[PDB]
Amino acid sequence: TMAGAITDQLRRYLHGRRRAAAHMGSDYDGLIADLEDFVLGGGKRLRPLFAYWGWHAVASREPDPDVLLLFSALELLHAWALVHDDLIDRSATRRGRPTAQLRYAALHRDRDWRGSPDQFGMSAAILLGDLAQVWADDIVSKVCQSALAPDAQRRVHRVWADIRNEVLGGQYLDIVAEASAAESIESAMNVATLKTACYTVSRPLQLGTAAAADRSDVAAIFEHFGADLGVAFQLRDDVLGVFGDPAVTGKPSGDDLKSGKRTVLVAEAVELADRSDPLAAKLLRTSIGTRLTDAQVRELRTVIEAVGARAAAESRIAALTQRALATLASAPINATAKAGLSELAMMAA
Amino acid sequence: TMAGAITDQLRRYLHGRRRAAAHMGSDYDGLIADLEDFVLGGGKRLRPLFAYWGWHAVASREPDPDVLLLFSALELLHAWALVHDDLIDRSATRRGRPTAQLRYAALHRDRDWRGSPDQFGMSAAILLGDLAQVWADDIVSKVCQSALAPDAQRRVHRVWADIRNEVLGGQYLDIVAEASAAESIESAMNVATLKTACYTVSRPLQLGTAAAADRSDVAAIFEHFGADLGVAFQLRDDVLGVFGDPAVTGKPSGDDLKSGKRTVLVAEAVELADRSDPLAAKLLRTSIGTRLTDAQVRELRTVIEAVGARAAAESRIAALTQRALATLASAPINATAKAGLSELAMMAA
Ligand SMILES: [Mg+2]
Repeated sequence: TMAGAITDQLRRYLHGRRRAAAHMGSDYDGLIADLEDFVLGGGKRLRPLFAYWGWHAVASREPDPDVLLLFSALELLHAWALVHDDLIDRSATRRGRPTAQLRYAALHRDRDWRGSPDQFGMSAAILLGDLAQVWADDIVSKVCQSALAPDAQRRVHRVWADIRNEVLGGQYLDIVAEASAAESIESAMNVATLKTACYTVSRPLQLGTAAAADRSDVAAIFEHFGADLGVAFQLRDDVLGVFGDPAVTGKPSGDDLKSGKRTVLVAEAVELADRSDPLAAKLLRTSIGTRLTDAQVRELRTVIEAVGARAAAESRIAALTQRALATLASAPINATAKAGLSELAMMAA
Repeated sequence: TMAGAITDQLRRYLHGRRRAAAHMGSDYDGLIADLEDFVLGGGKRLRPLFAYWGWHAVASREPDPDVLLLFSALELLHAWALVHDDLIDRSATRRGRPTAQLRYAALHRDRDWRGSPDQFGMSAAILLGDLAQVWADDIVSKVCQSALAPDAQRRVHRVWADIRNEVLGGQYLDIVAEASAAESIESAMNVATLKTACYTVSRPLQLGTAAAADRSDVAAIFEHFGADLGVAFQLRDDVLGVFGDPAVTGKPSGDDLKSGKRTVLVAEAVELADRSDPLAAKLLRTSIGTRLTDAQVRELRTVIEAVGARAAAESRIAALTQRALATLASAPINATAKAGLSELAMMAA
């Protein structure tokens, strides 16, 4: 499959960088090995696949192996995003396994090392995320020099600068929204647009289009396609974060309410409750982002259901997915890319 | 001066990126403004100046303004290193001014925001350092495509990949050495070579040489030059970190011992004490990295001086600086670069 060919390019790149850095000792080599296990650990490779279909949409032939490596840089970049995300969220586990700060703090305590184990774990986690960022970037620099004409080089860099600027802005806007208790739907839609629409769908699509051809028409359509599908992805995640199966999602029931996320679903519930039951709106406003018992959480989830927020989210997802498919159907791109992107928009739900 | 022209290129670059990111709101704009304030806050511009003399050594003409912007990328990269360093060290101030995590925790309290102000400060500081890194790299990508021939592009990327790989390895090796109580002079020499020799002198020099010409002979000589002068810089800092006047250094008296650093000075003191005062060696071994009173610190400083570690460090600094100037005198480079590098090696030492 295409995800495996993209992943194999990344495995060979990481293996080469690791070997070339072996003179720095076995401790740094162990950190690189940790990065290999996290990045290559397995997944759908959603963002590199969006880059492929963006290339397929405006290209005739298949990309060179080095261009597949360019698409894989989005996977290495995502490791940077997730590792620093786990520090910002103070998450203990990811996919059932301990986060980086916990793995290195436990290593500190197993070795009977001195100083604070938790300080070492956070410091090592910062550096682990930093390494993924500089190496994901080094891929783009290396592939641009070796496999791309200078015009494709300039188009690729401008997408690469935007996607890293937008995911950093999205991260900061999110912690500001949670700290300031931003209630509005517009605030949550802004974060979802930067974090999910731009970072996961639109900009990956434009990376493959930029590497293939000078098609500003298609890049603008993919931005409109990603703005609808990306928000649909976020709302699905928000619904699952409140009402989903914990054994499936990996997070407890009502986790978003537990953690105090400022989702569109939450913002929509406060707005609907303002019109239907002001006392339910006051319950939501004073409970979100606080330490909630299991009973308080079940009550908040039911109130979100009672005022129609979940039903409103489901129709949002249906409408956005339908328009995104309509934008895809009438796009001046190869029909084979229209099939794979409708496939991917469904395989990724 | 040359530092001002380099700084002006960075200020104009940062102003452009800030304006182009204005659509992301006033909160993210305040983070970028804080980045401008920190990077442009003032300094020697030591690392961009090393890059200039590396260019001057093998070039005929002066660099174009865009190449000065390439040299300024080292200053933006240094903000990434310092911001994340302040998090790794849990430092509260830097040169008398609060660190990033403290500035953003104060913003959180000023706004009466929700959650932990210190957790917000650490998260914002992580993102701030991440932003400096991606924008420092966006400079290198932008200048390479627009102002450099493809061969110079490839030489510049190789140095850019090495300097960020080596400062990350030096950071991890340092926290591992402190946590594992690495006593050897070799371990401290390895960290000082990566953190100071490579990162501050050698690689910046090679960045300017790479941007100017294909001179493998000069790049290898600057590596030998930086390996001596860079360690001499660190040994001077280590002596000042233990014996320096707080009015001159700006740091407390005996700060390195208070902070528990694994310096060559401390490593050499343990080795010298093993020969002359074995019980003083045990006092050093069991006190470095612990909570020390002001009397314990004064006691350790006197022991370090008594066993001759301070005098050994002074002769190391003298020998390394003398050999570095001898390597500079016999280098196949322009004599004007030989003068500026001897002057630059003096203004810093
Ligand atoms: Mg680049």
